[PDB]
Amino acid sequence: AQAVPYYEKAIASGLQGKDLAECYLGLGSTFRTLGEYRKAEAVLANGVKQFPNHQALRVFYAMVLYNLGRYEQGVELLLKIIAETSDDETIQSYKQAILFYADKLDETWK
Amino acid sequence: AQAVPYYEKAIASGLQGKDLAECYLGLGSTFRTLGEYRKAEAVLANGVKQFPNHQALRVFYAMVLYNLGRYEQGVELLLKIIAETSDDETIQSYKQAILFYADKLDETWK
Repeated sequence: AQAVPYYEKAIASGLQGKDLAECYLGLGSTFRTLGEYRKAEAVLANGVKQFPNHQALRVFYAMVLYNLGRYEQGVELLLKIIAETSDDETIQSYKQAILFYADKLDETWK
Repeated sequence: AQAVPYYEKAIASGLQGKDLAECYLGLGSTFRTLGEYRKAEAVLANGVKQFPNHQALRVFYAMVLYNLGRYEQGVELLLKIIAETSDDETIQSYKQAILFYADKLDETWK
């Protein structure tokens, strides 16, 4: 994508709720798919910071975290997203378990 | 958990839909939390094989995949679960993107 300038300019301009959120996500993804994982991380962190309730941005941040090799943090985040937003009866039955294990994946009982 | 025998015996006995699914998940988690990731993987693979529509089991398989260091496969699976089951408007707007990037996370454009 030659889309970085598009999204840059778009952001460098009055922009709000959906509108701006989507340009951060857009830019982030473009950077990530360009292989510019650090640049992607900066942009997407900024989006999550500004639109903490925008789940798609968290999903994309997770994808970056993967590419950067921050596996634990990425899996944590995807599990938290699943727990907080899943339709599925079975997942909601285990919601508390999922949320609990999410920041403790490396832990084990004796 | 001293729960392995509980779940073993339970499974080694007539058992169906919810009933059995939950014992596989149960056993798997117990094994995983015990640090017996290979044992956890076997059990949970079996559950996903038998109850392919049971999303919780896929989440737990993902957690194991993480512990085994099969990060790509685990993140793929969590992204597929999010894409297939999320309430959130924003995530459903990007559903196709998420599903697309899920088995291609290491790829980049030139």
